[PDB]
Amino acid sequence: GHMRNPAMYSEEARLKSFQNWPDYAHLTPRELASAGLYYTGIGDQVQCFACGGKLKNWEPGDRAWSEHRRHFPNCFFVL
Amino acid sequence: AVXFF
Ligand SMILES: [Zn+2]
Repeated sequence: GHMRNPAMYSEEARLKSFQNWPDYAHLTPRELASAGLYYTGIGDQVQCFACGGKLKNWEPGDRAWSEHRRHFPNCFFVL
Repeated sequence: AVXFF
């Protein structure tokens, strides 16, 4: 399948999307961007540049790579 | 985390 958002292929562009990322979310922009996730600007809601998979309600103890892979098995980025 | 659509 196709890369859903090529504008967010750069890990640096994913990091820059984390403006006003909330304190309660616990996971950092650095970890989320490294797992292919960028910020949508809403709550703690992130999206994968590769599969377009959407993730929210991050809890302390979550790992960005694990949640991404477990919920989106079709994703080429975390496969 | 939970997925959403
Ligand atoms: Zn993905």
